[PDB]
Amino acid sequence: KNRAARVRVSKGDKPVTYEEAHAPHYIAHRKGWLSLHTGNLDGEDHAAERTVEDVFLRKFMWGTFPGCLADQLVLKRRGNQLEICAVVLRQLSPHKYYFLVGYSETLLSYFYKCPVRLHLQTVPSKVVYKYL
Amino acid sequence: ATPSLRGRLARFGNPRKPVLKPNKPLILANRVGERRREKGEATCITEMSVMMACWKQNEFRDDACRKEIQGFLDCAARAQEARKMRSIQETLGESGSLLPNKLNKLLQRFPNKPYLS
Amino acid sequence: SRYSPEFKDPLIDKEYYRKPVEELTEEEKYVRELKKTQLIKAAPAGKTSSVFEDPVISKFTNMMMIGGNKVLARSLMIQTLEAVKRKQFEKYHAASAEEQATIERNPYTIFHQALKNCEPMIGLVPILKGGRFYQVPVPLPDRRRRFLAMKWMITECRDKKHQRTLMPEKLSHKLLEAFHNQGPVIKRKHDLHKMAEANRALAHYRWW
Amino acid sequence: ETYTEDFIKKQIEEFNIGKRHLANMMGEDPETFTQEDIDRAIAYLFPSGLFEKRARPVMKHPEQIFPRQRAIQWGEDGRPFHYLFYTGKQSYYSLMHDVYGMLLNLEKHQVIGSRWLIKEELEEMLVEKLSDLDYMQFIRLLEKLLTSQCGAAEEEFVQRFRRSVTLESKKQLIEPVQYDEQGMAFSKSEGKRKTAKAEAIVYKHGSGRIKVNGIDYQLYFPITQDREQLMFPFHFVDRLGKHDVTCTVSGGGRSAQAGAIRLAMAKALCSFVTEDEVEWMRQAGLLTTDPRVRERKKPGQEGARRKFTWKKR
RNA sequence: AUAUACCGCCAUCUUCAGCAAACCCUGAUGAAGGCUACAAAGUAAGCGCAAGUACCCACGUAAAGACGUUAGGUCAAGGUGUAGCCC
RNA sequence: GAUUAACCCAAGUCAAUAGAAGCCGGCGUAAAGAGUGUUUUAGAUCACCCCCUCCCCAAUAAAGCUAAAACUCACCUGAGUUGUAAAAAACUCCAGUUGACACAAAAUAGACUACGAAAGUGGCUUUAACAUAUCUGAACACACAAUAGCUAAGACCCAAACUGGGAUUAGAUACCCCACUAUGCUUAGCCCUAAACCUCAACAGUUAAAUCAACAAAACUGCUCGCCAGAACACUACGAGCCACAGCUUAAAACUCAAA
Ligand SMILES: [K+]
Ligand SMILES: [K+]
Ligand SMILES: [K+]
Ligand SMILES: [K+]
Ligand SMILES: [K+]
Ligand SMILES: [K+]
Ligand SMILES: [K+]
Ligand SMILES: [K+]
Ligand SMILES: [Mg+2]
Ligand SMILES: [Mg+2]
Ligand SMILES: [Mg+2]
Ligand SMILES: [Mg+2]
Ligand SMILES: [Mg+2]
Ligand SMILES: [Mg+2]
Ligand SMILES: [Mg+2]
Ligand SMILES: [Mg+2]
Ligand SMILES: [Mg+2]
Ligand SMILES: [Mg+2]
Ligand SMILES: [Mg+2]
Ligand SMILES: [Mg+2]
Ligand SMILES: [Mg+2]
Ligand SMILES: [Mg+2]
Ligand SMILES: [Mg+2]
Ligand SMILES: [Mg+2]
Ligand SMILES: [Mg+2]
Ligand SMILES: [Mg+2]
Ligand SMILES: [Mg+2]
Ligand SMILES: [Mg+2]
Ligand SMILES: [Mg+2]
Ligand SMILES: [Mg+2]
Ligand SMILES: [Mg+2]
Ligand SMILES: [Mg+2]
Ligand SMILES: [Mg+2]
Repeated sequence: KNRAARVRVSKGDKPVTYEEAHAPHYIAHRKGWLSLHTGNLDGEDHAAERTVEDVFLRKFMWGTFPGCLADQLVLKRRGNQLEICAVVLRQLSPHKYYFLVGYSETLLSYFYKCPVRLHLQTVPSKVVYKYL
Repeated sequence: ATPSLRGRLARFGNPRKPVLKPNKPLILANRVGERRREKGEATCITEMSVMMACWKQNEFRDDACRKEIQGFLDCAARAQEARKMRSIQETLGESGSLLPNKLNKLLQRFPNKPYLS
Repeated sequence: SRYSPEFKDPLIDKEYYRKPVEELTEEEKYVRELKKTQLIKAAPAGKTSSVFEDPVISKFTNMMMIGGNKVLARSLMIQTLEAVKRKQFEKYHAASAEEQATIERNPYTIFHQALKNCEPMIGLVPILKGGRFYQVPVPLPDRRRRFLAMKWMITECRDKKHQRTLMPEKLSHKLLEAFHNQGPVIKRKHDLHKMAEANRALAHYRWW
Repeated sequence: ETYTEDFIKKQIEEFNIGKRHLANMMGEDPETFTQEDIDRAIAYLFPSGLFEKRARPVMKHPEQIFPRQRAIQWGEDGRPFHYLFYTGKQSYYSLMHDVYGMLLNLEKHQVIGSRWLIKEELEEMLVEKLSDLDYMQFIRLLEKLLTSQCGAAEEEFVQRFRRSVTLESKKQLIEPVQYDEQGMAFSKSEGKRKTAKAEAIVYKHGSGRIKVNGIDYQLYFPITQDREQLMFPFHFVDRLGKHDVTCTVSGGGRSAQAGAIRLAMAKALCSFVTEDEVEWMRQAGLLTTDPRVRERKKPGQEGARRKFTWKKR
C-alpha cells in the first residue's frame, strides 16, 4: 500500500486541510505547487540551490512563527524578489506579527542576498476541508 | 397421495418404534434445488466406429472412406451445434417445467411457516 | 484493444456491395441499413480487395513468419509457388499428350489440395483418469483440422533432416508429395489416425 | 453542510455585486456581462493549469454552485405537508401514485432520438435518493403507459422523463474539390498510421500515376505489400488507372507510411465517387484512422505486456 | 543491539470490493445476527471501488486501490524510543 | 528480593492442621430410566361409579411344502473365462444355450406401519397359540435375551474372520483382486454380551398459567420403582457368584489434576 504524503482515514474526527487531503498523484491535477520558480524548467539552472533555499525557509518560518502557521507556505520567486505567503492564525498580538515580519524579512534578505517580502493572511482557525 | 407421517417418528405418545429416522426435519424449505447438470458421455462413437473400420480395410486411405468420413464429420458438427442449442434452451427454460430461479421467487412470496406469529 | 466494443470488423468484398437491391431479403436489407450507423475498424494492412488475394496462403505465410519478418515470409511463399509451377511445367513438357491432361500446373490448386490431403479427420486429447493419463480419440473442428495441416507442413520443412536445402525448395517438394498423397506429412496424418484407431476402446472416456 | 434559504439569498447578493466589480475590472459594460464573460475574465485573472477543471477558480451563480436542498417538510405544528411523508420517499411514491392513477383512468375511458432519463437525473427531479430497483419499477410503469392509448395530457407527462439524445451520423465527410492554376480539379486529404503522417492530392482525371515524395510509387515502395495498400482504395471502387496522385509522407516505417497514404488517398478519393460508394469504402475499413499505436513499456516488466520471468521457486 | 518499540517509504493478497462511525431492530435483552422489489428490519456519514484526471478518444494503458493480513522489508536513507560504548 | 509508602488486625499477628457450615436436586445430549417381563411383604389413588378399536396384517413353537436365483451332472457349440480406475495372479474336465436338480436364502407387495415383554418377526400351508376385570413392584429370585463365540453330531449353494497368492506402497501385518477355512444353517447343550439407543422408565392426567438455558423429539402435573452426585484411575484391582477358565456380572482404593 502506498504511504507517501497520504493522510489516512480515521474515525471521522481528524480535520485535514485541502493541502493535506490530496495524495501526490493529485499534484498538478487538483492541487498546485507550494513553490514556483524557473529552476525546474527545461534549460534552466540552479534547481538544486532553489530547493535548498525552499527547505530552509519552510523550517525557518515554522520555528519563527511557532504555533501560528495554519497551512503550508507558498513560495514565489520573480526575478531576484522572494515572496513568502503564509496563512497564519489570529492568536498572537498584532505587535508580535509586525515584529516578526520586520525581523524575518530583514534577516532573510541578508541571508540569501535578495529582497524578501513576507505576506501574512490571517484566519480565525485552521480551514478544514474534510474530516477523515 | 403423500405417504402418511402419523406414528412414523420417535415421539412422546407414540408407542411403536419409529418407522422413519430423518436426519433433517421434515419441513418444506423455501427453496428448491438447483438444476443438476447431467453427466456427459462420449457421442458419435457409432459414426466414429464406421470410419475407423473402413480405414482398417483400406490401409487408412481417405480416398476409399469418403462417405464414412463425411458421416462422422457431419455427426460431430451436429453434436457440436446441439450442445450450443441445449445450453440456450436450458437457460431460457423453453422445455423445462420451471426454472429453479423462477420457482424460488414464487416460494419467497408464500414461505413455509413452521412457527407461530 | 484500442477499438471500443462498438467497432465492427470491416467487410472487404466488392461483390457484397454491388449486389442489386431487389435480390436482397428483408433480413439482408436490415443488416445493410444497420451498418450505416455502426463504427468500422480500419482495414488491416494485410487483406485487400485484390482478385489475387488468397486467405489460405496469407495464413500459411503468417505461420512461416519469424519475428515479424513478413517480407521474408512472403518472399519464401512466392518462391515456393514459383518453384511448384516450374516443376510442373517441366513435368508437363516432358510428358506425352495423354499424360499432359492429368498434370496440374496451377500452384494454388496444388497448394490447396496438398493441405487438404494432410488435414486430419480425428484427433487425440490427453485425459486424466485413475491416476494415468490416457490418449482419447476426439472429433476435431474444421478450424483445427486446417491449422494442423499447415503446422505439420511448416514443421516438417523446418526439420534438421534437410541439410542446406532452402525453404522454397523444401516446401515445394513437400507440397507436391502431399498433392500426390505421399511424403512424411501424409504419414504423420496416418499415424494420428492409427493412434486414434488403436485407442478406439478409450473413446468413452470423453465426456463432451 | 446544510444551506438555508437566507444563506443562498446572501450568496446571490454577493454574486451580483461581484459581477459588477468583475465587469468594472475588465472595462466592460456591467449590464451586458454574461456568464461566458465571467468565466473568461476569471481564467485570465486567476490562471490555473490544474488538469481537472472542477478544481480551477470559479465564480458561478449560487444556484449553479450549491446543491439542491429539500425544504422543511413539516410546519410549526409538526404536521408534514405531504400525505406520503412517512414513507420517506414522498416524491418518488407521489410520482408512482400519479402514474398509477393515470393508467387506471385510461382503462375507464377505453425511440431513435429520445431515451429514458438515467437514475441520477430522476434523483434530481425528485430531489431524493433512489435505489436501482426503484428506478426500474418507475420505468416499467412509464413503458406500460406508452403502450396504452395515451392522450395529449398523458404525453406531456411522459416527455418530462425523456431526454433528447443527439445521435452523431457516421456519414463520411467529403473534401472540397479545388482547382489548380491549369484548371484541373483535385481533392486533398490527410492520413495517420502509427507515427507516419501523409497528405495526398488526388486529381479528378489522370492515368494512374502516384508520386510519393516526388518518387514513383514502385520505386518508393519496393515491397509489394506496400503497393497493394496503395491499390486497395482505387481497386475497391473500380478506379485503377483513372486518377493521378501526388502525396507526401513523413515519419514511421515503410508499412506505416503505406497505411498513412492509403487513408489519405481514400479520404481524398471520396470527393470523386458517389455517396453510396463512400459508404462502401467506410464499411470496408478504408476511411477509419487506425488507433493501434505502440504501447509504452511499464517499469518492473520486460515489455508493454511481457513480465520478467517469475523466478523458479 | 532491538524493524518483536517506531516515524518514514514499501512488499503482499489487490489480476480484490470491501471497511465503518452513529443509531435502530431480532435473538426471552447470550456469544452473535439484520435479506427476499408482486420485498419480510434495517438507516447508514465517511473511506475504497466507481466517477473524474494523465497519455492519442468515450477504447486501452497508466495512475489509483480502503480497512486489515504476513510482529512481512528496512534502526545501514534520514529521524528516533529503550539499552549499551565514551583513551 | 531489597527498599519507600500504604492497607488490615493489634499484644498480638496468622503459616499449617482440624472442625463448624451439605439429602425435598436430577436421570434425551452434561453423572444417571439399569437389554426384557413377571412376585411377596408393601405402596399408590390412577380400582366402584364412568364410557369409544374385540377380529384380520411381518408374535411364538412344530410339521410339511417351493417360485426366482445358484451349485452339480449331461448333450451340443465356442476358445477363451474371470478380474477393473487399471493390472496381475487365478480357472481352462472352462464358457454359452437347453434339460434335470437344495438341511442355503426368502424380489415385488411394503408409498403398508402390523405383531411380540424385549431381543426380534415381512415366501406358502396347517396345528397349537399371544398372562393379568386397579396400578406400581424383585440387583435377594424366576424365565428370556441380536450378533459373535464354545461343545458334539450333520448339511454345505453362496458369503466369509484367519491364512496363502496377486497388486499398490518408503513400508501395507490394510484399503483393491483371486482362492479357501472357522463361522453364518439344522439338531442337542452352553455362553448371557451390544450405540441390547426410539440413549427419552411404568401407570394416570393436562395443554392454562411463567411456553421455554441451548440443541434434540413442545411444556408440564400426580404417583411409584430403578438409577445418578468433578475428571481420570476404571467395562480396572480384590472379594463373591456362575456349565462361564484369555469369560461374564457386581465393583473400589491409592497416587494425579483444576478441570473434565
Ligand atoms: K515500518
Ligand atoms: K534508521
Ligand atoms: K535506534
Ligand atoms: K502464636
Ligand atoms: K448394556
Ligand atoms: K418390500
Ligand atoms: K420372498
Ligand atoms: K439408537
Ligand atoms: Mg504498488
Ligand atoms: Mg402418558
Ligand atoms: Mg442426526
Ligand atoms: Mg518483446
Ligand atoms: Mg515488521
Ligand atoms: Mg480511462
Ligand atoms: Mg499500477
Ligand atoms: Mg479509481
Ligand atoms: Mg520480522
Ligand atoms: Mg450421559
Ligand atoms: Mg428400557
Ligand atoms: Mg428387571
Ligand atoms: Mg407388575
Ligand atoms: Mg444369546
Ligand atoms: Mg452358533
Ligand atoms: Mg465362495
Ligand atoms: Mg464352511
Ligand atoms: Mg433355512
Ligand atoms: Mg435394536
Ligand atoms: Mg439404556
Ligand atoms: Mg419399571
Ligand atoms: Mg468420577
Ligand atoms: Mg463389556
Ligand atoms: Mg472384569
Ligand atoms: Mg477376579
